[PDB]
Amino acid sequence: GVRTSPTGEKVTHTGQVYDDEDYRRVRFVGRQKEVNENFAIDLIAEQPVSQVGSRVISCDGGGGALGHPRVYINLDKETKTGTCGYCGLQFRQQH
Amino acid sequence: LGLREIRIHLCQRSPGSQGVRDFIEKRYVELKKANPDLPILIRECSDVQPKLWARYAFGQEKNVSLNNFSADQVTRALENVLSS
Amino acid sequence: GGALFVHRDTPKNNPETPFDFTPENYKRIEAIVKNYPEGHKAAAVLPVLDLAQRQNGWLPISAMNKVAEILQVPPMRVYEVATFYTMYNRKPVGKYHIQVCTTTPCM
Amino acid sequence: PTVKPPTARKFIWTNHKFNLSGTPQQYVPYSTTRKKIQEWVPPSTPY
Amino acid sequence: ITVDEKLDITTLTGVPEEHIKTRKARIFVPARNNMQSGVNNTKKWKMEFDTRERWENPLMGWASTADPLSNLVLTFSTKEDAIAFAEKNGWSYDVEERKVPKPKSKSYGANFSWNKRTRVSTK
Amino acid sequence: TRPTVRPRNDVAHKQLSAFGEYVAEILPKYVQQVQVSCFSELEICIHPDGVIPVLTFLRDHSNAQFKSLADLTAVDIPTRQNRFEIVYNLLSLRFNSRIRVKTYTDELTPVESSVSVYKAANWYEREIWDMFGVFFANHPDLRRILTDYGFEGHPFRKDFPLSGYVELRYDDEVKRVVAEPVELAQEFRKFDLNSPWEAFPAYRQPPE
Amino acid sequence: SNLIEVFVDGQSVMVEPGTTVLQACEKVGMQIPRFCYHERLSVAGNCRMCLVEIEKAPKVVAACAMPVMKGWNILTNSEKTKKAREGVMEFLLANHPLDCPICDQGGECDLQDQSMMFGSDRSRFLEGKRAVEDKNIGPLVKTIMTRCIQCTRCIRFASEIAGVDDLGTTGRGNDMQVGTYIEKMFMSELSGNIIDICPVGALTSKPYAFTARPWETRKTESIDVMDAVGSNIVVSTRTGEVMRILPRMHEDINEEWISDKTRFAYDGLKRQRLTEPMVRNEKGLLTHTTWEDALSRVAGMLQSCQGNDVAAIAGGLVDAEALIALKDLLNRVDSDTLCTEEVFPTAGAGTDLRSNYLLNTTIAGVEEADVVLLVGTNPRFEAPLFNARIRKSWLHNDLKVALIGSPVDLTYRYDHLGDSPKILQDIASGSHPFSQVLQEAKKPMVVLGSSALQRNDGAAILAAVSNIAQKIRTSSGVTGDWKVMNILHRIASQVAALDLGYKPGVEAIRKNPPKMLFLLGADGGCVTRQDLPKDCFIVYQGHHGDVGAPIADVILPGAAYTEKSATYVNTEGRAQQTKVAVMPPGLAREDWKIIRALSEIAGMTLPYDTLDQVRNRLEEVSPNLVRYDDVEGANYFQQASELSKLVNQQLLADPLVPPQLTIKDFYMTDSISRASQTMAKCVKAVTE
Amino acid sequence: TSVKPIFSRDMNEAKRRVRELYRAWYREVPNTVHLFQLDISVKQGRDKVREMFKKNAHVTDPRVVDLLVIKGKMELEETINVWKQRTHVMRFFHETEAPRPKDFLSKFYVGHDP
Amino acid sequence: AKVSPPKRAEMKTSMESLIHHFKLYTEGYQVPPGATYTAIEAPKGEFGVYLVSDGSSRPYRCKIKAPGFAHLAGLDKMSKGHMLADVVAIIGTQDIVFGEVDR
Amino acid sequence: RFRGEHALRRYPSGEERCIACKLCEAVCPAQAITIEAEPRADGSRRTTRYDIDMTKCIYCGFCQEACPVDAIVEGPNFEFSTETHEELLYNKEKLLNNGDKWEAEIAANIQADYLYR
Ligand code: SF4
Ligand code: SF4
Ligand code: SF4
Ligand code: SF4
Ligand code: FES
Ligand SMILES: [Zn+2]
Repeated sequence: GVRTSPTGEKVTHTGQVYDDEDYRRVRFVGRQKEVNENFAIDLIAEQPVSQVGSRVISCDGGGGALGHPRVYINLDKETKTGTCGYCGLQFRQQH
Repeated sequence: LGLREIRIHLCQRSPGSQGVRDFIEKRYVELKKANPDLPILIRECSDVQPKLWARYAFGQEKNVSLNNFSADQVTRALENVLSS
Repeated sequence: GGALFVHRDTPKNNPETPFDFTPENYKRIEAIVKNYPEGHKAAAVLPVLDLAQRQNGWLPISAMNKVAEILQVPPMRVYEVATFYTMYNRKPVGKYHIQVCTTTPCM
Repeated sequence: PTVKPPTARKFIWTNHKFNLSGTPQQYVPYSTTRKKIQEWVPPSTPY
Repeated sequence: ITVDEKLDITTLTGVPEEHIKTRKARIFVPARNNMQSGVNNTKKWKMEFDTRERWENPLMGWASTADPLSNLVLTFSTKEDAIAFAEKNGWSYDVEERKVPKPKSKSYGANFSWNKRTRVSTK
Repeated sequence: TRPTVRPRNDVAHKQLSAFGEYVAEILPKYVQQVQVSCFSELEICIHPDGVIPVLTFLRDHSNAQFKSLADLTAVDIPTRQNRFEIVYNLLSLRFNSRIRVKTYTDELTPVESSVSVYKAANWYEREIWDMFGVFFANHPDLRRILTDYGFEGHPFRKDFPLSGYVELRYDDEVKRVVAEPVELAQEFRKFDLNSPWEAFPAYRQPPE
Repeated sequence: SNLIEVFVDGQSVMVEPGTTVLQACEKVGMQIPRFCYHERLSVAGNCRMCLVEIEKAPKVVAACAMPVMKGWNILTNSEKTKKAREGVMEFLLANHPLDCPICDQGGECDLQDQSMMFGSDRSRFLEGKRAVEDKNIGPLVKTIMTRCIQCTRCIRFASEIAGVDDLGTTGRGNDMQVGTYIEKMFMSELSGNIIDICPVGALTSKPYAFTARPWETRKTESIDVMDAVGSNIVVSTRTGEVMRILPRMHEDINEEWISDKTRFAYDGLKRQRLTEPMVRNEKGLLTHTTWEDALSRVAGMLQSCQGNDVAAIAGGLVDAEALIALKDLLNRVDSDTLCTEEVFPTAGAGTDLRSNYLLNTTIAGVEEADVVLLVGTNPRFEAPLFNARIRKSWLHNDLKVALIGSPVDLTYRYDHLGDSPKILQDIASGSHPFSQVLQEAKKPMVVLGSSALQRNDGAAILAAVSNIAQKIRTSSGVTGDWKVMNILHRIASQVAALDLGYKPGVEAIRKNPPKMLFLLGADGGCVTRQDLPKDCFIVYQGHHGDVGAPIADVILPGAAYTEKSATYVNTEGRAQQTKVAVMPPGLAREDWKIIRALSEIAGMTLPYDTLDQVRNRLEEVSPNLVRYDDVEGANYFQQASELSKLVNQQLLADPLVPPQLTIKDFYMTDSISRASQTMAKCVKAVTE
Repeated sequence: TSVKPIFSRDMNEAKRRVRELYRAWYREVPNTVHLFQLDISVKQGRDKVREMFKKNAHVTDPRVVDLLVIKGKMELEETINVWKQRTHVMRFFHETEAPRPKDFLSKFYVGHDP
Repeated sequence: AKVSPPKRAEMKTSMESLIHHFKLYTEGYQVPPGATYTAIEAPKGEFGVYLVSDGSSRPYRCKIKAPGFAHLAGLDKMSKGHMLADVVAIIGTQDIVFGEVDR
Repeated sequence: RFRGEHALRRYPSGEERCIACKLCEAVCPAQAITIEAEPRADGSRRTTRYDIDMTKCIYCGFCQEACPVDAIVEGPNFEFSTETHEELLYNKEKLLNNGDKWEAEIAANIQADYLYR
């Protein structure tokens, strides 16, 4: 159920939508314009905010040897959610 | 008349350079006091053949060589171009 | 670092928070500054800021900026000195500050 | 697969449809990103 | 051998098409990428060419050209070899002069000096 | 240095040094520089004359044989007063050794007919002509190997870009394959992979 | 004689008494791996990667700050050294994040380079890896401080060169954060340059962001606009776009530094750009059309129109070439009313005699200057780089700087002589304030900014300043061959422009209303359809015109500087040529070729088709403009002095002000900047 | 300046050999154009031959001249035989090269700095 | 670690392994300058590459040696004495691949 | 370890595992890849246009080794025979949808062989 152009094109998770003037749109006549129906960003806000009672924590991003490499993120500032640079799934220190 | 502008080119060190430099030193200031509007102009090193230019009348121009001429010869030359 | 008692920043709450020296205390600060050769006068940042923590149990950032003003030095040096040394507490404490040596033959 | 099951993730296709070559359903490649230089426009008000 | 001593400038017509007339060639010593500090990229003269237009391919948008000579680079030891290969190989050139760091005097003690205006705050 | 490193032998080093030195003693005319790679492969530099005499020697003399020519090649180096290094690489059958013979030429100066020693040089020389353009005096034949008949420009030399100056295609106009100035769909993206810092301190040259 | 023999690997080299170790090894080709040391920044012992062994000496010495006595033998590859380097590299890599995939400098950062080419191949120390709270600073500088190696570069730069003094370190041991303690925004001219100095990915470019990657991009030599310093930049291009622009080392100008506005203007390079020629249809709207159709329309009106009633005025950013082209086109018609946007007073023959016409003492001389006063201007903003070298001199070799005409904020704490041209006039008189220092000065300098000269007092102020240079230079002021009087500029094109004979000021147009007007990148509102009477038929030729394009009767989308390979002139007279980065968007032909085509359709043809012939006649105007990155000193200052003393113009009472004040006027000025959303973002970030 | 000249010491014998070569071509133009069944008139083909000679006419160094002659006798040595199909012999002619505007305001009108 | 990439377990979790990974892919290991000729026994006979390395990441000039490029040049003499129907077998007998010969 | 077609992968709770770090493009021996990465709304970085020419692609496996996070992996499935030279060029989008079509497949392979790499 992606946001749909006035033409009927389905814009993408980086909006590529062609303009009514552009001739190139004709290449979609009779054949489907393919886009992944499941956006990425929409699954980031899907995730809960993990909380740790420690000060500084790790993310393997899904377990050892499969995932992104280790990085320790600093949760010191609690007025924002410290985010992993690979996954994007937030962390906080509980109160 | 007709002269729109007059151009000169010298160099820093060479015989023609010293000659027409002397010309500019003594003669120039009064030459410009004579005619305010004609935009005579001066530039820097052209290694040899310092010469000069004069532009006027729908782009028409004339090209004379100043190579190692006396400040006298330069004087009567520019007075020739200006006079016309 | 990962292991720390408290971080070092000013997040909030004391931009303008009032701090003023006492006139006799200005006399004192003048006496201190007289102990350094002229052309420097920045050497007094540490003793004067000491004094600030002395009359006010803990120094707000307005005290740091204020000392920087008194000595006409760039404040970042004042913050720097305030953080680098142990004596200065940048957060309020009680009237009595208890300190024990846990390291070595005391340990 | 039944004795050792798949991980059953949520975003995987539940169809796995055929082979799209030919037919009105077919993959057509095309440019991504967004325009380039954002051409200027004149004002609609004369003078 | 009958060496047959001969004097003329060497030119070559046994090489590619009319690009020789139009394009000017560039000689330089590439200045260090500033966002790194180190000189080993430098020390070797290079030759690259006047660039030419590139467009967005309507199917994809990769850049594309007719500029067969676009991507060449030729490393030379000394400028005399650059002008030599340019002359000999037949197409016009333009030279840029080499530049170097200017010798400096840094005395650590000058950080702390008594009356001199230079003094390092924070060090 | 024991693990992970190739163990190097000084036996072959001393031997090959002795042999190259020997060649230098016996052929003062043509010999210029005789060096030994620290991985022990003897390499001899030769003025672009004695190729025929030097190789006639290295095929005979009974204290060296080199009955087999390994490979003939060349390297296009600008920056040099002579662009090319004609590299003769020989195989000693009797002694278990290989030595290299380097000679040079510019574009116009030919190298003369190495065929008369080694038959194997027959095609290597032609391939060099077509792909480089070093002319070979009184070769029994000269033709094109590895390139099109109507093709031109001696591709391997760095003056010649990666792609050509032409392409092929077909169109119902002329009912024949034609040529058009090269046009790429993709630019051939260029990369600068050369990092600073001189990873290797030994090979450095004196700055001036 | 004041030279010292010191061995390197047994190879002697003669060096100066007190050059450092690292320099002594530079001389023979050794580059000792390093971090905190930098050519423009004072020495510190922080990085510790510079360690090198000297034989006979038990301890390893740091090559950065160690002076060289006689007879040191410096062994670079001695085992002890290599072990030291492996050690230091290991301790650095101890606490570092793994950001190389996400990190922006991955193709560059010196930890990777020196890590491979020096340090050990395998790490140790499992439990560890401290982290640091990241700190937002500016809109320009994206900041991740976890990657910081705490090498003190950014500090020393901000302090000494930038002069802001707002960066420092707070902490001990593992925990030391480098940056503002109060979370204040740090923004200044030259501030952006800090992202080049940070050796690791700790600091990086916010707008350049994640877009590109070093090995993929094709570097291209180029020059700068928007500043009369003739700054010297290298555009980083990727597959037909401009990713970012890097300062490169030039010794007389920029050093390695660059202005900020330049650095971040590339975003404004492409926003509103004009890709099509446009013609106003009788309906009352401006639409586009075939290129040669518009050329035929303008060609027509120019055919039927002649006499002084036709005009052209250029300004802002234009090459020398197209200035020649238009010059010989309208000269090829009838007469020249041709002008520029600035008013440069011509009474005492300012147009010629380039001695008074530009800044004749190149910046390599300001480091040899002693006493420099300053008439009204804001060098902090106008020509920022120039201010940078001012602070460099003032820093190292002592100076006394006097400012005249307005209190402003400069980093280096100038003397303020007050505000009045009467003060200047009274400096020409023997009145007490200052003016004895000048008599006592060895090599002085006086700089007149063109902006404060734009006032109707221009010839008067210039006259008084020339009087200053007279009373100095005549008797005890001249120390030999040397120059004093000079002027610096804002808009980059004007110097070559007036070198070509253009009459500065818009005055001529206001005197003689044209029936045709040509515009090359002129957004100055001094000329309006309001001024030009009735039916104007004015032609705007430029790139992404915001101003005057709404007034434009005809559009000729001339190319910008990164596209055309053009010629520019810094305020000192160094001719510098730009080179092509990416060919222009849409149609957008080069300027002088547009004027050329216009000529060939006109009943008069310019005598050339090609850039080489172009630059040939360019030499036939002035010879200097074909000599590149080479400045040559002029002469004949005195003659211009007596030409100045000839006319009397009273000095108005209005106290001057630099048109730029504080930081808010630094960005959106210069009319390419008004494109970039970046400059808008930093502006409204400062206004908060 | 030393040299090892190839087949000729001076430009004289060079001019001689190129005269020879042009004789050969002017011999074998009809036999080829009839041989691969080209559509060109012999006159036209010959004119393109002499054109291709005239293109290089400005050369001086007889080393270069002699080398070019080697090129010529080489290509002619391929056309005298069948080794080259109808394709390339036509490829000397340019039918499918679109006409390139050589006049300025047409070039400017399109090519944007060719 | 600087010649060949580390395995992923060491790649992750360890810094220097990561760096040498990243650079060893982007730039690739640098090879000191030198000229080598190596020869092995390949099923078509002696095969070899002559490497020429500027001190750099990339190679510079490397000409392989195709045994077929030699053996093929021998058909002139070898086939001189037998009619074409066995010139078939003359070509096919010496192991040859026209993908290797050309290069 | 077999090498099929070029599926992109994502984390559990799919993040578009690709970081944009350009490596897979940098080691491509056919040079055929394209990556242009604009930081998106969240501030994290992904790719705008990630492309492949399966024509040019030699099916090395290098882009499978170089990816630090194992974003791109050579698929098990060889499913091909397109009717046009157009259809063999892949957008980031087609590679995603290829990744969604089978993962637990690729998850089984990677989970099997990651001990070897
Ligand atoms: S700062 Fe350097 S070593 Fe650290 S992640 Fe960035 S590129 Fe890698
Ligand atoms: S922020 Fe960068 S320049 Fe400053 S100390 Fe850290 S690593 Fe050095
Ligand atoms: S397998 Fe294909 S995409 Fe991957 S590196 Fe090789 S050619 Fe490039
Ligand atoms: S190597 Fe992996 S994370 Fe990096 S750009 Fe390629 S697919 Fe994306
Ligand atoms: S340069 Fe000597 S410590 Fe960094
Ligand atoms: Zn994560």
